[PDB]
Amino acid sequence: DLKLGELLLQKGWISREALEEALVEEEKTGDLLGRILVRKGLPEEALYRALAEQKGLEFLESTEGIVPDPSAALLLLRSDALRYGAVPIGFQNGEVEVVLSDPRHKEAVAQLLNRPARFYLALPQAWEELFRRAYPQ
Ligand SMILES: Nc1nc2c(ncn2[C@@H]2O[C@@H]3COP(=O)(O)O[C@H]4[C@@H](O)[C@H](n5cnc6c(=O)[nH]c(N)nc65)O[C@@H]4COP(=O)(O)O[C@H]3[C@H]2O)c(=O)[nH]1
Repeated sequence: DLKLGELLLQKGWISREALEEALVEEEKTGDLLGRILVRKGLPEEALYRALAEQKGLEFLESTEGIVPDPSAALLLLRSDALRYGAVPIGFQNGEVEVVLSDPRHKEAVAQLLNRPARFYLALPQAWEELFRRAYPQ
């Protein structure tokens, strides 16, 4: 398994000098690497695509075509969907389909769901739009 920086290098979306500059700053700041890379010019979608591939998630280019299944939304309390950044949207072959806001949460969510699941990753704005449609307040 590759680290995020190596992944982006392999995909040609950052240079080695950009990575080394980010990693030297990270050693001096503690900030998340992806956050530093984006601040320095990496497209945020480049970040999420690499983060998706790293955690074995399907990157969702859009959430606009998704009609959330109310049955699937019941599998998580709204407050949990929010804090875990997970939207269950439907079912496929006996697995629940779940759209995450942060790939670092995949394991915490998968353990909670305790059932076969298919995980997707969406950009922040797209995720929030999907969450509000799935969990009206
Ligand atoms: N939602 C979100 N998740 C993010 C972001 N940036 C990184 N991550 C994810 O969070 C984990 C922790 O990243 P880190 O704190 O910067 O800690 C990283 C970083 O300090 C460092 N390092 C990361 N990439 C490289 C690299 O390419 N070369 C070298 N020498 N060190 C690296 O290794 C540690 C673990 O790397 P990873 O396996 O890739 O594990 C990463 C990665 O899966 C972000 O901006 N948003």
